[PDB]
Amino acid sequence: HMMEKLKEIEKVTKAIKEKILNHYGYIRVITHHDTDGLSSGGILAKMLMRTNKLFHLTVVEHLSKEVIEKLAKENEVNKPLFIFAAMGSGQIEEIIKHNFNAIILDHHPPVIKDSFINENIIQLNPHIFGVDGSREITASGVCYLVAREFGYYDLSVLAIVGIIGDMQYNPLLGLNKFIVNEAREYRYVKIMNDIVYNIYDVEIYKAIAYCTKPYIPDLASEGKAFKFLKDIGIDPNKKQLDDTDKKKLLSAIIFKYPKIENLLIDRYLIEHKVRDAFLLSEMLNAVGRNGLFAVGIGICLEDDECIKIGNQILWEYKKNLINELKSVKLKKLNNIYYFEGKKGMIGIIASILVDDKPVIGYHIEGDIAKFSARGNRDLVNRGLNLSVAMAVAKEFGGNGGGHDVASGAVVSKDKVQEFLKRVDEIIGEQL
Amino acid sequence: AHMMEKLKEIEKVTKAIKEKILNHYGYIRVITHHDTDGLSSGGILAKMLMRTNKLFHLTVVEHLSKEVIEKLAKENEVNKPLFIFAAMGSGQIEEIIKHNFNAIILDHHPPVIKDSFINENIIQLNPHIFGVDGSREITASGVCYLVAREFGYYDLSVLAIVGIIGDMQYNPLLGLNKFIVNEAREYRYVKIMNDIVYNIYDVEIYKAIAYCTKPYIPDLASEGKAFKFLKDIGIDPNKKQLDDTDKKKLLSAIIFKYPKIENLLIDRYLIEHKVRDAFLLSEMLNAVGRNGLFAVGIGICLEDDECIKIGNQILWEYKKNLINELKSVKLKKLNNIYYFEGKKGMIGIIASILVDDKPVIGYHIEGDIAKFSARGNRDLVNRGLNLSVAMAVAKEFGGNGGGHDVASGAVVSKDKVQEFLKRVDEIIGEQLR
Ligand SMILES: Nc1ncnc2c1ncn2-c1cc(O)c(COP(=O)(O)Oc2cc(-n3cnc4c(N)ncnc43)oc2CO)o1
Repeated sequence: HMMEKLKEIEKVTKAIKEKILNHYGYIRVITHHDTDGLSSGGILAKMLMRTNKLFHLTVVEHLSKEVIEKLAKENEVNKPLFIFAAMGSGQIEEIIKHNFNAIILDHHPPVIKDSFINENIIQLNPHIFGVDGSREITASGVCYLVAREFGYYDLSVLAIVGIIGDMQYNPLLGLNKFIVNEAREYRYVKIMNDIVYNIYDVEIYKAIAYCTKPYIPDLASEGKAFKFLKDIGIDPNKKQLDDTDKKKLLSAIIFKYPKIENLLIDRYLIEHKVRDAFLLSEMLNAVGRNGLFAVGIGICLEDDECIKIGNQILWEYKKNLINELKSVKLKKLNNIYYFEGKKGMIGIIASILVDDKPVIGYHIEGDIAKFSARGNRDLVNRGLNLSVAMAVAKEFGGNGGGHDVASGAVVSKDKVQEFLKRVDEIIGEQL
Repeated sequence: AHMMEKLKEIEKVTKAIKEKILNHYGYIRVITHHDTDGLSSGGILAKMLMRTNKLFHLTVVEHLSKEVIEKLAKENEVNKPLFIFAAMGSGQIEEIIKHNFNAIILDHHPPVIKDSFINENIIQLNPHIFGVDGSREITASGVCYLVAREFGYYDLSVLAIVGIIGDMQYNPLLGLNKFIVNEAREYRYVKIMNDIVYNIYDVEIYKAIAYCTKPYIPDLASEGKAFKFLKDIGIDPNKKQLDDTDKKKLLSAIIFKYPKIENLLIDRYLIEHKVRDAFLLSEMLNAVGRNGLFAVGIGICLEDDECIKIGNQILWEYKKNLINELKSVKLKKLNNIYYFEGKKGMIGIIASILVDDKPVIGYHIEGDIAKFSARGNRDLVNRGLNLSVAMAVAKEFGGNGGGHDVASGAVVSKDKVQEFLKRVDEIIGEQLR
């Protein structure tokens, strides 16, 4: 039962609370640029301000050796307390080595399965308590568990954004279910079953044209969606589908595309200026993929100009993604598919294209190839573990890891094919 | 026309600052003061930087000492950040040059070096360089806002207004301050309304009166006295806003207790912020900053609900405590002045509040020397009061003193208190006759 696990986690969250309250030097917050990472940053920014802590937040694309070494040089002068969100558990040995005063809030599989690592380091990792970081909690939800020690229940809305951004909303399980229920109880969220296209608050033909959940290639243009809606007697220019319009749209799509799934979703209407948590999730993703880290934090903190930028960037991103999806050249090996793509689109396209087999996208940035591998729950249940599969990057001079269902890696740009074959081989066995 | 031509000269520097920020991709260090204007400045810069996609590290310092600067310079070796100094830097510019900071100084204090462009790495935006009086016509929050408006962030004008109130430049409203307020009104971020001061607090009026220190009316400075006073004149003491009939009845009666009833009327500024009253937001930022709650104050500027809740709590504790301190003062009278011994922290705050008809001089004895804070008001100054001259006479007694006509300080040996004050009292007597 999760309530028992939560009593055990509360021992770590109470200790983190005290470590934060009793620290009076610099505080450094390190997060990732994904929806969940940016949401974590927002939760922590609010929590720290409310507890009278000034802080310096840095967003990194990946917690590499090199980044850890650069951060470590800040320990010489005046040693900050470091708070790592969505990272640090895999890199724990480098963090012990540099002797950071650190709090690690991470849902990726842990290397050292201890909560209290030395005198200097606390690790809150749900896997340590048998909670699945791929299905039952996100980094934002770990951050929220700390925040709720101060009674900051309002920050639950950012955890919900993280649950959505990390694809842990269907089914809603574990601590994620607890968080949502706590938000509902404190009236920070209302839940409402609805069609996906209603979240966008734009003309429906555009909602349809640019939707990637589900992605319907035949309808993935303004002209084709407009015509589609015209043909079944929906006004394509309206911004919300009513009961009747929904009935007609669902029956028409399911007829023509009987495999399609998830047209109806449980919308989360949150206490935030961006009221639809699904839209906020997409917004944060888009800004994060555009390198607009501080804007993403501003959106979490409900700044009007940051939200205006977020809307603008969101729609540019979604249009660019449809274009990318149309031109991507998917290649088959034995157990996987892969593709070269643009930085910022690799992971999302891989998630969109997964059907029967893992998909791995990559992009070249200098002399190195960066990979995003995606599976699904079905594949993991049959034994997929991309964390282990992508780890084989070490044999080719690089490194990789992440979750069973989603992992990354880097290798030398000229070892692409070698790596992918070695991963293809590993994944074959796993399954 | 004249104001627009002034802004054209300032735009040369604000445009360069804008380019310097946009083009910097390393760490950004923001350093500001802990008073209302410093916290409001921090808030402006925080929004401006996030919107332009810059992460930053904000620090609040009470005073930019040589020591603080040398500590900051040790961050400089590992990283080399862009430093943005608010409400400080102009006075310390030699040290900042010495250490070769990459820096932007946004400061309304009198400049040591009267140049906007210092070298290749330092920009100083200081109103005095353009002939604008930083003590009357713009605050640090205003200087930050002049940068912000180069990005079109007119909404941040509301925090500039807060800084104007906080640094006591609201009455009269002059120069760039006046321009900022008119710009905010034109873009509908502020509404202006003449009103009574008690209406800014949105609490029961008897409590607003009880804890008011602008002005302090000792005969009304408790819940019991305020409640009774309002009951007597037929005002519901529990209502939260006085209407026009209420204000006439209040002002009619209160003049017998406090004759200078013009001090009870203000132009209220209702701003586009969760804390809609700018006078209240200014008091809230003051109380949190006095309590060391600097990050909370930044949060209030960012409209965080829990920080605002903390702010309201801290405000009202601070106000109650301040009334208790005022009630404890043992005010002594000479011929032309009042004086008191108080506590190190609050002598100047208390002296300023107590001023009514005559200058008030407070002092505390630290070790062997007595440190004094002398305050007057505009009416006294109009009648010839000049406290810098009066307080300077401390040199005759082995100490030294000076400052402004309306606000000055002095130090003398703790054994020469009576002799110093007798002299001060006599000088003031002559200035006023
Ligand atoms: N050791 C590990 N390596 C990769 N990911 C890991 C990991 N441990 C945990 N995760 C992890 C968490 C998480 O949620 C996922 C799904 O992550 P991802 O799809 O975003 O993957 C990534 C990672 C990178 N990347 C960029 N710079 C890198 C560098 N310098 N070194 C190694 N990877 C680098 O690039 C991509 C695609 O551009 O992986």
